[PDB]
Amino acid sequence: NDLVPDQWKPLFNNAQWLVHDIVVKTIYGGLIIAVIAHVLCWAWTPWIR
Amino acid sequence: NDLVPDQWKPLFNNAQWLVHDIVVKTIYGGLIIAVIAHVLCWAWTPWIR
Amino acid sequence: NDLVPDQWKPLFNNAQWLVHDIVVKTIYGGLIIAVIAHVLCWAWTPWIR
Amino acid sequence: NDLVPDQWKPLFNNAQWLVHDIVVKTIYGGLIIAVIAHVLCWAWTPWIR
Amino acid sequence: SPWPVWSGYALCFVPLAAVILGFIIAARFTDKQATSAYLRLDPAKAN
Amino acid sequence: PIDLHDEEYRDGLEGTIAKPPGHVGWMQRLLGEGQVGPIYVGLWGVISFITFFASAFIILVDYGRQVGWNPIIYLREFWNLAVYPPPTEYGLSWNVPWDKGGAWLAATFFLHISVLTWWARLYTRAKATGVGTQLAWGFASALSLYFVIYLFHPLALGNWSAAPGHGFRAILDWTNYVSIHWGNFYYNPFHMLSIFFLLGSTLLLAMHGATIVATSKWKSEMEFTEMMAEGPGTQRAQLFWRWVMGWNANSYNIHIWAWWFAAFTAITGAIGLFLSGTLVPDWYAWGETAKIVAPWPNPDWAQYVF
Amino acid sequence: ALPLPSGETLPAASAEVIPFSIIEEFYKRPGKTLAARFFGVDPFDFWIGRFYVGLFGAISIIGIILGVAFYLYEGVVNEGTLNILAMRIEPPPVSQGLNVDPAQPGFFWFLTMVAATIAFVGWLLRQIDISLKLDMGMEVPIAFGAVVSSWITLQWLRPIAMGAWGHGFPLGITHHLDWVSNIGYQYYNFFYNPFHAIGITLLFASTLFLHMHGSAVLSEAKRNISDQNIHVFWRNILGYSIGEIGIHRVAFWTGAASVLFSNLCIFLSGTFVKDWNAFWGFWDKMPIWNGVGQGALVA
Amino acid sequence: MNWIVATFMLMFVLVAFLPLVVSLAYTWVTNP
Amino acid sequence: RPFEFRTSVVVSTLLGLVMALLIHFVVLSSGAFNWLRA
Amino acid sequence: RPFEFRTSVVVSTLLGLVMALLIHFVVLSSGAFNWLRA
Amino acid sequence: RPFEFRTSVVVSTLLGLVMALLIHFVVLSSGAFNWLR
Amino acid sequence: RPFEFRTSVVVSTLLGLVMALLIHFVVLSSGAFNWLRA
Amino acid sequence: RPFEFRTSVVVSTLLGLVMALLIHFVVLSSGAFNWLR
Amino acid sequence: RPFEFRTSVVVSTLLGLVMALLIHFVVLSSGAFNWLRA
Amino acid sequence: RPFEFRTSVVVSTLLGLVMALLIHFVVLSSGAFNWLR
Amino acid sequence: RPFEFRTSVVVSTLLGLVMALLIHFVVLSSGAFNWLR
Amino acid sequence: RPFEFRTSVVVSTLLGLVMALLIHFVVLSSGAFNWLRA
Amino acid sequence: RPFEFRTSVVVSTLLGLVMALLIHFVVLSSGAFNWLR
Amino acid sequence: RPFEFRTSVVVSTLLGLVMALLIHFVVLSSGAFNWLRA
Amino acid sequence: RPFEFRTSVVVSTLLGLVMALLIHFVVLSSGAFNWLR
Amino acid sequence: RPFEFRTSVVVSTLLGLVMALLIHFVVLSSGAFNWLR
Amino acid sequence: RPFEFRTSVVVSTLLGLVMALLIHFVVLSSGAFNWLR
Ligand code: BCL
Ligand code: BCL
Ligand code: BCL
Ligand code: BCL
Ligand code: BCL
Ligand code: BCL
Ligand code: BCL
Ligand code: BCL
Ligand code: BCL
Ligand SMILES: CC(C)=CCC/C(C)=C/C=C/C(C)=C/C=C/C(C)=C/C=C/C=C(C)/C=C/C=C(C)/C=C/C1=C(C)C(=O)CCC1(C)C
Ligand SMILES: [Fe+3]
Repeated sequence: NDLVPDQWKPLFNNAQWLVHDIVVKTIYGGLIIAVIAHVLCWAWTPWIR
Repeated sequence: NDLVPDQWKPLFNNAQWLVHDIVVKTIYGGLIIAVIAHVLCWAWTPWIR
Repeated sequence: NDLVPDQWKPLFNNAQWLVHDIVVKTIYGGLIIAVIAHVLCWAWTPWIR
Repeated sequence: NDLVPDQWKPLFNNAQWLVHDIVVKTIYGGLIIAVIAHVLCWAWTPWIR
Repeated sequence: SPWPVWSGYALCFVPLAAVILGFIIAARFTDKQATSAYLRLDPAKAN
Repeated sequence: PIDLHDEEYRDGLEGTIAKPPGHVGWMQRLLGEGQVGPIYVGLWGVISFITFFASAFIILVDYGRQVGWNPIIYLREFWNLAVYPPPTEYGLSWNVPWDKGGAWLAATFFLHISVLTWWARLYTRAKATGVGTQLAWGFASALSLYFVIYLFHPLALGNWSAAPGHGFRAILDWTNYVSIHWGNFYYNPFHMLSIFFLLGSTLLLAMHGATIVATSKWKSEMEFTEMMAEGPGTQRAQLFWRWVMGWNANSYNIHIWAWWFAAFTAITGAIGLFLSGTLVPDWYAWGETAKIVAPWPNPDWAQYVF
Repeated sequence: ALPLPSGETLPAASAEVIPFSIIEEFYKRPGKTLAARFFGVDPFDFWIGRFYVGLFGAISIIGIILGVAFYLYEGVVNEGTLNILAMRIEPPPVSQGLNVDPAQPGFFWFLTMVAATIAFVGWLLRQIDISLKLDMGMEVPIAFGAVVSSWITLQWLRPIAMGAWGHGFPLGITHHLDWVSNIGYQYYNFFYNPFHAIGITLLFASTLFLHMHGSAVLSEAKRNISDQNIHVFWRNILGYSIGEIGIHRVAFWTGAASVLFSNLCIFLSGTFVKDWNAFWGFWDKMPIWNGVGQGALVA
Repeated sequence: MNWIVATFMLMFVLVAFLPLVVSLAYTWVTNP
Repeated sequence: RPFEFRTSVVVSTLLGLVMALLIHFVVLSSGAFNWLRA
Repeated sequence: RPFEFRTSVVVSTLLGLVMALLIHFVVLSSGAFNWLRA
Repeated sequence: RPFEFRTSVVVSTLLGLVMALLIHFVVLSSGAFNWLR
Repeated sequence: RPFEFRTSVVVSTLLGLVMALLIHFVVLSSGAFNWLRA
Repeated sequence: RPFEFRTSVVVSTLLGLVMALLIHFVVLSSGAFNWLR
Repeated sequence: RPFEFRTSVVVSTLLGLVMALLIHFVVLSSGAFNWLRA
Repeated sequence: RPFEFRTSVVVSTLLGLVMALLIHFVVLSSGAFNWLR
Repeated sequence: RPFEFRTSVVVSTLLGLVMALLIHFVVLSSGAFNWLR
Repeated sequence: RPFEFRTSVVVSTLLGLVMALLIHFVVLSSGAFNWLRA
Repeated sequence: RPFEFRTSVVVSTLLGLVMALLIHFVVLSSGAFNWLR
Repeated sequence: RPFEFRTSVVVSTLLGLVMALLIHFVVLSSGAFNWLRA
Repeated sequence: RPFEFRTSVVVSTLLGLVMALLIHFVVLSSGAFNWLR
Repeated sequence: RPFEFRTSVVVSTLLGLVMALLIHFVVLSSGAFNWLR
Repeated sequence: RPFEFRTSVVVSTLLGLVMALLIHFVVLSSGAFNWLR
């Protein structure tokens, strides 16, 4: 747990920190794409009315 | 439980405090978002009348 | 743990790095082919209208 | 793994390199024959139109 | 219309292939675990 | 850390009753054990007892009222008496006459409470005895089917009439009526999967029982000991099933196989029953559109006439 | 570390780590099959791979191959459907009777049904032989014989008793269900058949017993317990524990009994009974209550 | 209906019931 | 002493709850009070 | 002591949740309040 | 302590998810909002 | 720590995939978007 | 590490194959492209 | 001795009770005595 | 003694209660007394 | 003594409650008193 | 030797008997010879 | 000797019995002999 | 030796007999030769 | 070696025989050759 | 290594055979090529 | 002795009771004697 920060040392491991970073970046990209897709779909056909 | 406050030491662990704090912030954000969503839905179409 | 980079030593084995590289290259090629196929299909017949 | 290349020594045996070569040559021949068959079939009757 | 509907596709042919592959895989791994080497009583001494 | 003598011989609430065990004799001769033994009562089971018998009392009193309080006619028509849910009008309302579905709702509510408390009893006793809690999740998988039949399906359809009528003959009628209403469950894919798993479960039970009984001369029925080291009986069973069909298992995998057969049976049945009415109003028409229905132009119908 | 049969790796009884090869070699002991007693020698008394081939193994394999060939031929040829979920393999018409003619349609149904019967009986006899080579009991043959008798009732006894031979089931995937539905609704309320109800009860009890036994055995596999925890658990809930040897006996008996009662009800429904609603007309006329009611409560 | 053939087939079915009964009787006779 | 305080409390609470629920259900189904529906 | 705090908390919470669900369903299905299109 | 953090977290998450799905499906099936036609 | 990383990852991935499939099915079945031939 | 390489490869390959077959069959059955008559 | 006193008593009492109930029910259903409103 | 006092008391009480219930129900259902409408 | 106080109390309480509920139900169903409409 | 004499005898005799029975049955079922009123 | 005399006798006798029963059944089932009328 | 002689002989004999039976049955049922009453 | 000669021979022979039977049956079923009446 | 050579060979060969059979069957069933009548 | 006295008595009594009940019920149902109206 050398690379883990001081705050999250009791919770995280040196190996799990990297995978957590990967997952966080993936979710960030997915959220960006989801927002873009929702905006395009609303521009195409509104669903609330 | 070094980081745990004095009052809540017998009930919480050091690692559990951080997870509890994360859950508390998540619940507070969800509650704010839900209040906003309910206000917009009422402004759109009342369900009681 | 000799052909793996320093960052990914705790996560990767010296024999699985080669397989990972092969998989990454295959996924990249498949993505490029899929993008080209989608562009051609859209130019042929739009599916949204 | 005397006959195996240095890059692929950790992944391949000495008796598996030959079988891999046979499989690769068979797949290449299959790809060439499939390409020819697809070209003749398209020349006979298009399937997209 | 020589083809089935999409709901037919899913509801019929996804579970069927899933069941076939799952049965074959489970049988293979059950046999692997069964035929492995572990503690046993010697048949020559055991009667 | 667990004293079995205490867990079997305590007193009062959180204890046991019927403490002096009985003996039947013929069960000892035919099944190998005949101890009636004590039974636990721990506040998860008193609630089940009270609620189940409240429901039974309601149903039996309604049965009595339906025959004019005539005991002889009560014995006459016991097996064709039922307490049906409210009619199709006033779909999910509770303001119903007692003789027009009022008693059905109360009995069903108490039965739900009883089954949930029984699951709690099973879970708590499994925890308190030191064993795992697989039986609780199996019962959960059957309660899933039960709750789909009695609660979740009448909901999302809009009426209470989509549920059985609490009778010996009423469940058979419910099965027939539900089959006729929604086309034919012979063309329901989840009915097919449930039947596959059910018949597989029966087949596996028969095979396992016969296999263990055949090799019982070498003490093959002591599953707990064989999981530590194999014996001659287990070896003979493995060899037999390897030479018959070419593959076999050990004395630990077969139980996983059986558990998952039963669980899949319950889950697939629940899913099929729920999907039957809300999304596919006619199963035969769906099967025709899916190309899983055989053509049948020129029947020979003389088989089906008297 | 000693590997346990469950999968545990427990650091260190008379047990030891023995490969399966030694056990497989030790227990061969050729020369004790049923055919050896009759003819003095088994023509096929060897193993081909993991399987043991005997006199009846050859008969079973011949029947299997021939039946599969005939089934595919009736369904790919003479029907021209090319898919297996729309095939419809019918017996001869009821008008034809109990006789078979190659020219008339329905002959390959005869061929497939005969080949399947031969294969099933051969499999039963092979199971008997393998049981007899290992000095085991004959329990699995009893259960499988119950199943095979269920087959023979549906495909041989009922058509012969009814005498027209068009009364056997088509061998088609999703199409034998049509036969089941039509037969069940011809004798309306097949629920009200007593033996069908007993069979359904036994089937449901078998499934419940299998789930209970699997849960009970799996709940103690990898724990430090004294082997008597399961008995206390089963006496605290329901107030009775059957024991180790009773559960398998109950399983075998329930499994056999369900199929036995089912074949009984199908045969009885075929010939001796016509309507299962009229079967219960005797109940309300018994002279203990036939005079106690009025209006809708009469009878 | 020919009632002789039907009764014969019924007798065969009741014969098919027999092996389970024999197993039950064997289990009872042993384990005294 | 014949009974424990736990058993008495549990039995009394369960009996009261069941009786209240049953009485409320019967009164609602009778429809003799003009309550919760015309 | 008679009862543990754990058991009391569990029973109280479960009873409250069940009663809330039942009361909501009974009141809304009565068709006497005009909620979500009558 | 009477209850562990893990059990409370699990029960709260399951209850919240079930309630969200139930309320969404009830509102959609009521047909009183003009949502998704 | 109350929960391991593997449990969180597995639950999150399963929930996300199931929700995505369900939402696509519910949106595309409504026939209110004119996608892929109406 | 939390997950091993073989599990990731197996899950990814299975998901890809299933989605590809399902998408081709849905598109073919929709009859909105003029593909294969 | 071939039988115990307890079994004889039990069998005799059960047979007597069942026979008495059966005879009373048959006579009531016969409608041949003008008893309990014909 | 062939029987205990407990068994005799139990059997007698159950038989008496069942018989009383049966007789009251028969008399009420016969409708020959003008009791309870 | 043949019977203990606990068993007698339990049996008496159950019998009394069952009889009272049965009598109220029969009286309500008879419709001869003008009670609850 | 690969096969024993008695095994060959058993196999040959059984195959011949089965084939003879099959051929008589098929010829009779064909109904092309006027045998036993056929 | 390749075959014991006892085994040959038993096999021949059983084969003869089965053949006699089968031939009687087939001849009596035929249309020429209607089960001896 | 990859295979034993007896296994080869047995497999060949079974395959040949099955093929002959299948071919005779197919040709007889096709009715394209006028053999055994057309 | 990964695969034995015997396994390869068995698999190849079974595949070839099954393929030959399937192709003959399909060609016969199609009815595009005027073969065997 | 994660996967042995034999497993890869088996998986690839089976997948290729299954896909080839499925594609041939689909193309024949489409009736869009004028092949086999 | 091949059979016990107890089994003989049990079988005989059961057979006698069953026969008597059957004969009375059959004679009653025949309607041949004018017994009980
Ligand atoms: C609309 C008018 C309706 C009606 C509709 C309802 C409905 C609907 C409900 C009640 C409920 C109740 N009704 Mg009212 N009720 C009516 C008439 C009556 C009459 C009467 C005329 O005699 C009576 C005596 C009652 C009596 C009662 C009580 C039993 C109860 C409210 C008090 C209570 O228990 O608080 C004690 C309650 C609590 C301590 C709960 C506290 C819960 C906390 C605040 C959390 C709530 C959940 C929330 C989602 C949490 C979010 C955060 C997450 C946890 C992270 N009602 C009429 C017919 N009534 C409610 C109830 O609780 O029933 C069991 C209920 O649901
Ligand atoms: C109905 C109107 C629109 C439309 C509206 C939208 C909108 C709006 C959105 C999408 C989104 C998506 N759409 Mg859509 N969509 C349309 C038509 C389509 C069609 C089609 C054939 O017509 C397709 C194929 C898709 C496909 C997709 C996906 C690319 C995407 C959701 C991915 C997902 O599952 O994330 C969830 C997946 C996961 C949680 C799993 C991730 C797993 C990763 C990738 C791999 C892990 C491997 C590793 C080993 C795992 C470890 C753990 C294991 C347990 C061991 N759309 C129509 C035309 N679509 C969404 C999007 O953009 O998302 C970014 C979105 O918000
Ligand atoms: C009304 C005319 C009816 C008829 C109506 C009845 C009825 C009704 C009954 C009989 C019964 C009998 N009938 Mg008559 N019977 C008819 C015609 C016949 C004919 C005939 C050829 O015609 C014959 C042979 C018989 C023969 C018989 C006997 C089998 C039997 C009476 C003897 C007996 O067992 O005493 C031995 C009987 C006893 C020892 C009983 C002792 C019971 C004790 C005294 C307790 C009584 C209850 C008391 C309240 C207990 C209180 C204390 C508490 C327990 C603490 N009946 C006609 C058709 N018959 C009775 C019987 O017992 O059937 C089994 C019976 O109930
Ligand atoms: C109205 C006229 C009706 C009729 C209505 C009834 C009814 C109704 C009943 C009887 C009962 C009986 N009937 Mg009458 N009966 C009729 C005609 C007959 C004829 C006939 C040939 O015509 C006969 C032979 C009988 C014979 C009999 C007996 C078997 C019995 C009464 C004696 C008994 O058992 O005492 C012994 C009885 C006791 C010792 C009872 C003691 C009860 C104790 C005191 C408890 C009482 C309850 C009290 C509330 C307890 C309170 C405290 C709590 C316990 C804490 N009836 C006609 C048709 N009969 C009663 C019976 O018990 O049948 C089994 C009965 O219920
Ligand atoms: C039909 C005309 C009248 C009518 C006529 C009568 C008459 C007449 C009487 C009653 C009586 C009663 N009526 Mg009314 N009644 C009517 C309408 C009603 C309505 C209603 C909703 O309309 C209700 C709720 C009631 C309610 C009641 C009860 C208060 C009472 C019966 C109590 C009981 O069960 O005792 C039986 C109960 C028990 C045996 C259990 C006691 C339990 C104790 C109290 C608690 C502790 C238990 C202990 C801990 C257990 C220990 C052992 C355990 C095993 C551990 N009536 C109408 C209006 N009603 C009776 C009465 O006055 O009773 C006093 C009565 O005689
Ligand atoms: C009537 C015309 C029919 C037809 C009817 C048949 C029939 C009928 C049969 C064949 C068989 C065969 N057919 Mg042709 N066949 C037709 C058209 C064709 C066409 C074609 C392109 O049109 C082809 C390629 C074939 C090809 C073939 C071969 C696969 C095979 C013959 C050679 C063989 O196996 O030798 C090798 C054969 C042997 C080595 C056999 C040796 C047998 C030994 C000598 C024993 C003989 C039996 C004797 C009773 C034993 C007594 C023992 C006692 C102890 C004394 N047929 C047409 C449609 N064909 C035969 C076959 O074997 O099928 C499997 C067969 O039965
Ligand atoms: C009539 C024209 C039909 C057609 C009818 C058939 C039929 C019918 C068959 C084939 C078969 C095949 N077809 Mg073609 N086929 C057509 C069009 C095609 C097209 C195309 C794109 O148009 C292609 C690519 C093919 C390709 C193929 C091959 C896959 C295969 C032949 C080679 C092979 O694998 O040999 C490998 C096979 C061998 C090496 C076998 C060797 C067997 C030895 C010689 C023994 C034979 C039996 C022996 C005599 C028995 C007795 C032994 C005793 C000891 C005496 N066909 C058209 C539609 N095709 C044949 C095949 O074998 O498929 C698997 C086959 O049966
Ligand atoms: C007629 C026009 C049809 C069509 C008909 C077919 C058919 C039919 C098939 C394919 C197959 C394929 N098609 Mg195409 N296909 C069409 C349009 C397309 C389109 C498109 C976007 O339009 C695409 C992307 C593809 C793509 C593809 C690939 C997925 C695949 C060939 C690749 C491969 O694995 O080669 C590599 C191929 C090999 C390595 C095979 C090697 C086989 C070896 C040589 C053995 C052959 C048998 C021989 C008898 C053996 C004898 C010796 C014994 C074994 C000892 N097709 C149209 C709609 N296509 C083929 C395929 O392989 O599917 C899996 C296939 O069967
Ligand atoms: C009315 C004329 C009817 C008819 C009506 C009946 C009726 C009704 C009955 C018989 C019975 C019998 N009939 Mg007749 N029967 C007819 C014509 C015939 C013909 C004929 C060829 O015509 C024959 C051969 C018979 C022959 C027979 C016998 C098999 C049998 C009587 C003897 C016996 O076995 O006693 C053996 C039996 C005993 C010795 C039993 C003794 C029982 C003792 C006496 C106790 C009885 C109960 C008593 C209440 C106990 C009290 C004390 C308490 C226990 C403490 N019947 C015609 C058609 N028959 C009776 C019988 O029992 O059949 C089995 C019977 O019930
Ligand atoms: C239709 C009608 C009429 C209905 C009747 C109306 C009724 C009866 C309504 C009842 C409503 C109720 C009872 C609603 C309840 C809502 C709840 C409990 C929500 C819980 C949210 C829980 C939340 C957000 C929990 C989040 C948990 C998180 C973020 C966990 C995070 C984590 C934890 C803790 C870890 O370990 C490690 C991983 C990670 C860090 C991600
Ligand atoms: Fe077991």
